[PDB]
Amino acid sequence: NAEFVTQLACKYWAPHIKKKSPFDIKVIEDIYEKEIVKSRFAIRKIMLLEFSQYLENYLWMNYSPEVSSKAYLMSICCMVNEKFRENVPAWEIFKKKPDHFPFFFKHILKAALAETDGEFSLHEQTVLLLFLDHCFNSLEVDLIRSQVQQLISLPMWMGLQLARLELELKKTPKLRKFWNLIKKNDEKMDPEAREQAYQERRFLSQLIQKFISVLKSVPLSEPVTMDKVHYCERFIELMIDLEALLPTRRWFNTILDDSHLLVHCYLSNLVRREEDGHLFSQLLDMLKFYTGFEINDQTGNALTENEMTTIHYDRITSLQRAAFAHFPELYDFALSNVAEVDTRESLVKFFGPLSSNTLHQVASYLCLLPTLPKNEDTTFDKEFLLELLVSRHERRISQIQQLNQMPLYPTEKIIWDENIVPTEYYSGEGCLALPKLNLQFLTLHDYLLRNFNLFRLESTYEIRQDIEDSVSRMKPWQSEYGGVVFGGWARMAQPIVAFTVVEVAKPNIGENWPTRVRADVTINLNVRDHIKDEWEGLRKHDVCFLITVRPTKPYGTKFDRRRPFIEQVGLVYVRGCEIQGMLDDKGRVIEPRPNLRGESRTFRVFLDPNQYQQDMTNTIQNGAEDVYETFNIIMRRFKAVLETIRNLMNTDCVVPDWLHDIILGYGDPSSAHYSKMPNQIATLDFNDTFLSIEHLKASFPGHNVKVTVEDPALQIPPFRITFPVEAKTLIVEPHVIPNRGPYPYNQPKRNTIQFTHTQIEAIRAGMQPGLTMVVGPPGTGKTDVAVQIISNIYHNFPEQRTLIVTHSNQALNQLFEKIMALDIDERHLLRLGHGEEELETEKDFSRYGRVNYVLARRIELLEEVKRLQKSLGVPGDASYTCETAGYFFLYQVMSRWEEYISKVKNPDVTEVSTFFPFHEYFANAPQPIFKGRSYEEDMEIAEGCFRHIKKIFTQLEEFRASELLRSGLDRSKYLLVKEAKIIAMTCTHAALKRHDLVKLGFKYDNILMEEAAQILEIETFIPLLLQNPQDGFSRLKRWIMIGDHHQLPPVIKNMAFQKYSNMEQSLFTRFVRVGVPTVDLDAQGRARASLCNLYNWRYKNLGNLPHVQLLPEFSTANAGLLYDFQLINVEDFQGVGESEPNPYFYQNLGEAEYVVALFMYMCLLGYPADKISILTTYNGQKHLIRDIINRRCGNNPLIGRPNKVTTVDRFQGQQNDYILLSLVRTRAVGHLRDVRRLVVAMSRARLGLYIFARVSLFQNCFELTPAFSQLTARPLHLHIIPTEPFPTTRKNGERPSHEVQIIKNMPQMANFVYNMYMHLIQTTHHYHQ
Amino acid sequence: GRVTHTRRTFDRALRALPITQHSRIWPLYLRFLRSHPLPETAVRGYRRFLKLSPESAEEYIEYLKSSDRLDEAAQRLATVVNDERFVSKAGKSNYQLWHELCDLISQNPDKVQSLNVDAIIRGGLTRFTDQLGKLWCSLADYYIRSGHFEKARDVYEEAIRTVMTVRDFTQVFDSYAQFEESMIAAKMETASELGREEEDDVDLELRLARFEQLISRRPLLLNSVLLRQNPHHVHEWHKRVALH
Repeated sequence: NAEFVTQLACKYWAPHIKKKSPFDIKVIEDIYEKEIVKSRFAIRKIMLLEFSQYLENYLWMNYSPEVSSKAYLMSICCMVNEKFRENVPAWEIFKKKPDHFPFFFKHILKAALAETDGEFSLHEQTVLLLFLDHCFNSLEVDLIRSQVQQLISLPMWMGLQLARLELELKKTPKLRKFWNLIKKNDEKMDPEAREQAYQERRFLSQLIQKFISVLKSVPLSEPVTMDKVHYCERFIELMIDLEALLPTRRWFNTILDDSHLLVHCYLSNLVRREEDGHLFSQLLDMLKFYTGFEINDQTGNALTENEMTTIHYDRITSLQRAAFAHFPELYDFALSNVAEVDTRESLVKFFGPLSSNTLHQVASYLCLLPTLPKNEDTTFDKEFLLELLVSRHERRISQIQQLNQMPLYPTEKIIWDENIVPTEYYSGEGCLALPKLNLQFLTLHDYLLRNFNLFRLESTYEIRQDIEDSVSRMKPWQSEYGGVVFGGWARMAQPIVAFTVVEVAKPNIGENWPTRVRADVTINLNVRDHIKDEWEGLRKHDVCFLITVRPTKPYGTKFDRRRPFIEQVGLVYVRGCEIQGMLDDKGRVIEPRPNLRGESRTFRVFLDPNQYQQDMTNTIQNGAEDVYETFNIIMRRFKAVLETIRNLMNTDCVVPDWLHDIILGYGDPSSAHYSKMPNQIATLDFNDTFLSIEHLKASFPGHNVKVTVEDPALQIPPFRITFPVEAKTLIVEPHVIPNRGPYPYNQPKRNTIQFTHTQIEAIRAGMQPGLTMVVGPPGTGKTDVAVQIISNIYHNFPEQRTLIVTHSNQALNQLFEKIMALDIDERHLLRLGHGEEELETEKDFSRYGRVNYVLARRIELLEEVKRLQKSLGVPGDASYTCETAGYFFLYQVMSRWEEYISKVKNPDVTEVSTFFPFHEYFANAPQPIFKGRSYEEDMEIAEGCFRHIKKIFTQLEEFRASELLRSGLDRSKYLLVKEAKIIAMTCTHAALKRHDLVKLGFKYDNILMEEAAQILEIETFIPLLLQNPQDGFSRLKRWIMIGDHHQLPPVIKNMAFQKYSNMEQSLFTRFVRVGVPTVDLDAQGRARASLCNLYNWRYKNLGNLPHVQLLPEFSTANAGLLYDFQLINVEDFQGVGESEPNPYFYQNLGEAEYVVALFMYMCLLGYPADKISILTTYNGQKHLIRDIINRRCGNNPLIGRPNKVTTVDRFQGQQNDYILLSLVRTRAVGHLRDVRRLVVAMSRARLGLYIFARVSLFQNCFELTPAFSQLTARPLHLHIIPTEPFPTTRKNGERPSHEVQIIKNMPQMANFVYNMYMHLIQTTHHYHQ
Repeated sequence: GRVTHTRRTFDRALRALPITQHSRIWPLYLRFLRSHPLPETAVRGYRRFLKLSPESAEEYIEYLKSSDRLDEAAQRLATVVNDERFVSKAGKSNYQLWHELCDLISQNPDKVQSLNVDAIIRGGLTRFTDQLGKLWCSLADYYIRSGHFEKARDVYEEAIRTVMTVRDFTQVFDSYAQFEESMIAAKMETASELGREEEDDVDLELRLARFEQLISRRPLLLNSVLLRQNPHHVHEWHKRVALH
C-alpha cells in the first residue's frame, strides 16, 4: 500500500501542497492498523510515513487528551523511534507544542505499565520500552526531563522494601531530613496529584517487575516468540542507559538493587539460552558490570579501592553479626573473617547447604526480601536465595584489572558477531550491545571504556566485513582435507600464495606495543593483463586488507545475498595493512619500476604502530591463534588505538580540574571560558593582531577604549591591551618593540589580515588561559585565527609550548605556511608525523629538515662569532664551535658591552658613537647606525646591535645541543625537547606516539587544535594524556580548538557504529550539545553572497566580509551560465532515474550525462578546466561520470578534465569556483539527511554550482527544506547563454546581451553540445599533444 | 651596594679565563644571594651551564645547599647526576653519595608522611646500591610507619622477598606483633609464618616471643612453630618434640 500511504499523505499531511485535508482520528487509526499493524510495523512503511512527516505535520499538531488514543500514541512513539534510527531531530514537534506533552508521556508510561499481551501487544510494549529509553536518554531536553522529574527522582525510593529504604536513610542521615521534607510537601497535594506522583515514582519499579515477569514467562527449551526476548532486551537497554547516566542512576539504581534484576536475569532460562539470549545476556552482563562499577552513589565520583573494599567487608561484617545473632548453623561463619568468606567459593560452601526458609530468613534480616513469617514456606527457591546472597557478598574484581586483562585483538568468537560488531546492512530494527557516547559519563574510566569499546568495535567491523574476502568472487570452496580453494577469478580480491611477517621492530620507551610490524604477501597473478596492471600498480601507504576464512560450504555451494555473508563465506579475521611498495627481484620495496618477470608478486605492508601487537597479546595471555598465518587473501580498493585507551585507563589521567567535568559533560559547562578562568592575564599583548588604533577601536564594539596616550601619531604600536575585571574600559598602552640591530632586514614580520572583532575575541580567548572552541564557517579564517592566536601567545609567553593538533595534512601544512609569514625563528617550530609526509609547506619543518636547518644556522652563528672575533682584532687562527663562541661572547662581547654601559649609562650623543666598540662588527651595515642626533635613539640602535650579537650567542648556546647530539635523530629529539616551542602534528600521530614523547621529554603548556570536527571522541580525548603530571597538577594550561559543528565528522569504517552507538558525536559537537560558549567567526571572503547563502543559513549570523561583498571577481557572471547556482531536475532517461549496477553501487547515467553536457559545455565555452569540479551523492556516480566523460571527451583537444570527480565527503576541506553536483538519488534521499554532509556538498562552489537533481525527491527531505528554499528559487532547467565564451563582462545582475537558451533535458543538451563542438571542429583546431 | 661595581668587576676580571676571578665571581653571587634568590639561582644555572671545570657545580652546590632553596642545590646535583660524559666527575670524591646524604637529611624527622623518606631511600639506593644496611633501614621504616592490616603483611612479604640478612625476620616480627589483630580468621598468621622461618640457628625465637608477649595470653602456636623449626638430623628426639 505504498500508493495508499502516499495518496493519504498528499491529501492530509504532506508538505508542498496548497490545500490540505484536515486531520481525522479515523485517518490515524486506519493508517496504523492497515500499514504497521497488518504488515507488523513495516520498516519501509515507517520510512515512507517519515518522508511524509506524519509526526511533524499530522500527529502532534492535532493531538490532545481528547485525541489521545492507542493508535496515536504508538504512531508518535514509532515516529520518534524511526527518527532515532535515521538520525533526524525527533521531538521538534514536542518542543513546538509542549501543551499535550504531559498527557502524551503520561499515557505512554501508562501503556508501558499496562497489561502485557492485553490491549497493547508485546510489539508495542517493546516499542514503548525503546521509546522510553529514548525519552530518558534525551534528558537534556527540558520537557522530557519534566516528565522524568518526579518519576526518577529520590522519591523513586518509595518503591523499595521498607527495611532497605530505612537502612539507606540510616546509612545516610541527611536523607532522612529530605524524606521528611518530601512527606511534608506531599501533604499539600491533591488525591489525583498524589496518586499521579506515586504512580510516577513507582512506574520504574512496575516496569522492571513486568519485564522480569515477561522473562519468567519464557520457557527453557520449548520455542517462544522472539518479540518477548527482544522486549526484555530493550528493557535491559533502557536499564543500561539509566544505569550509565549519573543523575539518572543516582536513585533508580537503588530500586534496581532492591529488585536484583541482575539476579533474576542470570537465573532465567533466557540467560541460559545460548542462541536465543546471546545479545540479551551480553546486555545483562553490561548491566552487572555497571551495577558493580566503583562509583559513589552520593556524589558521583569514583570510589577508592579502600572505599569499595570497606563496603564489601562491612557487608561481610554485618552478615557475620547477623549469622551470630540469627543463624546458629553459622557460628563458624560469624567467626570467619573477610579473607575467609569474601570469596564466592567459601561463601557458597557456608550458605548453600542451608535451608530454603533459612536463607529466606537470612535475606529478611539483611533486609533483602519480605520477612519470612513463622513456620511458612518461602516461594523463592533456595537457588534464588543462595544466588542472591553469593552475588551480593562474593568478592568482585576491580574494573581496572578487568579492563587490563582484555586482549586487544578481535578473536574468532567476535569476528562474526553482529550483536556487538554488526555489519553495514544493519537496518536498525534490533539492538546491539553497544557503548553510548552522547553527553555525560560516570567517570573518566567510564567514558574511556565506552570509547575503547567503540574503537574495538570499529576494528571488529573491519575484521567482519572484510574478513570474508578469501577470494570473494565466487564463494571460495573447501577442497581436499578441508583446505581452501579458489573457485573463480576475482578482481578486487586475490588469494595470497603466502604471507610472512618480516619485521618485529622494538617499541618506543613506555608504550606497550612495537613501533613497526610488517608482512610480505606473495600472490601469483595468473589473471587478466589489465587486471595485473591494476594489481602491480601498488604504491606506498595504500590501504590493504589481509583476509582469513575457514570456509564451511563444501566445493560448489550456491551463493545467497540476503544471508549473513560472514557465516556464508566462513570468514575468520581481516586485519588492515599499509603497503609500502612491491618487492622485486632485488628484494626492495617499490620506491621507473623494474620489469616484472613471472606473475608472482610479494608486497610489503605494515598496518599500524601496534600492527602485530594485539594478536600477540591474545595468543600470549589467552591462547588465541596466530592470525597473521591463517589469512587466505589480499584485497585492496586500531591496536595502537586500544593501547592508547589502555594507557589512559592505567595512568591516573591527571587532567586539569577545569577540564575533567568538561570532558565529562556534567556541571556548568560555562566554567571553561576565559571569562570563567580565574587565572586571566589582565594586561596582555595581542600585538600581532592590532594593526592600528582604529583597528583596536573597531575590535571592541561595546568597549570603551581608554588609551594612555592622546597623541594620535604615537599610538599604533604593538599596543598592550588590558581588559577590565568603569566596567567596560580597555586600556591601550603604547609601546615600542625593542630594536634588534642596525639591519632593516631584521624588522619583525607583521600580519596583513584585518581580523574582525569576533575573530579577535576568539584569538583573545585563546591567548587567555582556559579552553575555547572557535566556530569557523566556510572561509572565515579558522587557520588564520589559529596562526594569529599562536602568534600572540608566542608574543606574550617566551617559554611556553604551542601544541598545534590537526586531523589532516592540509590543515597542518596551512598552519606552517601561514606561520611562514610571521616574526618566528625557524628554531622553535617542530613537526611530527606518522612516517613519510610530503612537505606541503615552503620550508622544511620535518625532523631531518630541522637537524639540517640546525646545522645551517649553526654554521651561520659560528661564522658570525669568527667574524666578530676578527672585528675585535683577536690573535688566533682556530675556528670556534658553539661552546667556544659562548665563551668568547661572555669573555669579550658581554665585557665590551659592560665597558660601554659603565661609560655611557653612568652621557653624550657623541659618546654614543665613541663607546660602541664593535665598529668592525658593524662595518657591513648601513651608514653608521648611531646618528648622534638623539642620545636615546642612538643608545637604542647600539643596544640593539649588541643584543643582536647576544642573540647570535644565544643561538650558539642553543646549537650546543646539535654538537652534543651526533645523530640526526638524536639532535632532532633534542630540538623537540628544548628547541621546540611549537609542536604541531596529527591526532593519529598523537595517539600513536603519545607515551613515546611523554617518556622522551614532551611538554605541553598551551595547545591549539584545528579540524576539531574531524577527530573522534577518543581521537580528541587522546591529547589530554600527552605528558605526565607536574607536582600533583597537569602541565596543560590552555586548549583552544577551532572547528565547525555543521561540517563533516570523522567517517566510521562500517556505518553501524554511528547507527547504533552514535560515535559520530565528536568532542567538539558534544561540547556544543552541552552548550559551551563558541566564539563564532562569521566573516567570509571566499564565496560571494549568492553562493554563500547555500551554507550561511545554517550558522549563527553567518555573513561575509566587505571583501566578499564588493570583490570585482565576486559578482562576475559565470561564463555560459546565467545561473550562478542551478539545481536542474533530471527526469527519467532511458527509463532510468537512480540506478544500481552492483549492490549499493548507486549511479545515474541521466544526471551523469547532464553533468557531462555541462562540463563539456564549459570546455567549449573556455571556462578553465581547473575551475570545473564534479561531485556526486555516490562514488558509483563519480565513477560513472568519469567513465562516460573519458569515453566521450577523453582527448578532445578543446576539452580539459574536471579537476575533481570524486566523493563529496572526500572533497572536504576544499572548494572550487564551479562544483557540478550529481544528486542521482530519486528513490530514497539516503545519507543526504545529514545536515553536515549537506553543508559540505553545498559549500563546494565559490562562484558557481551546477546540480542535476530530483526536485520533488529533494523537496520531500524535511531536513532539506531550508536548502530546497534556495534550490527551487530557480527554474528546473538549464538556463544558459551558449554564445558566451570564457570572458563575460556582465555582472551577476546585469542583463545579458546574447541569446539565451533554455535546455529542458539531457538528450537535447548533449545534442546541442555535440553540434557546437562540431562547428568548432569545422572552424577551429587545437594543437596540444 | 650597587650591582654596577660588582658586575663590571667580574666582567673585566673575566677578560681572561685562568683560575683567577672565580674566587671573586662565585662568592660575589653568593653574597648577592641574600635578599634575592634570583642572582644565586641564575648565576648557578649559568655556572653549571658555563666554563669547564669539575668544581664549578661543587662550589655552586656548597653555596646552594646551605640555602633555603633545595631545588637549586639538588638541581646542580642533578646536572651532576647526569655528568653527560663523565661517570667519575670527581672519582674517589663523591657528590652522588652526597646527594644520598642529603636524602637522609630530608628523611630526618621533618616530613613524616612515610612517603618522601622511603622514596628518597629508593632514589639513593637506585643511584648507588645500598645493601642490607640502608636497605634494612628502608624496609624497617616502611614496615614501621605503615599499618597493621594486610598492608603491613604485604610490606613485610615484599621486604622479605628483598631481605638480605638476619633481623629482617625480626623487623617482620615487630610488624606481626604490632599486627596481632589484622583479621578475625587466623589472627596475624605472620606469627606462624615467621616462627617457622629460616631453618637452622638464626632466630628461632624472635617472632615466636613477639606473638607470645604482644601482651600475653597463651600462643599455643609458637611452641609448634619453634619445635617444628628444624630440630637436629632426621632420626632423633625430633618425633618426641613434634609429638609432645
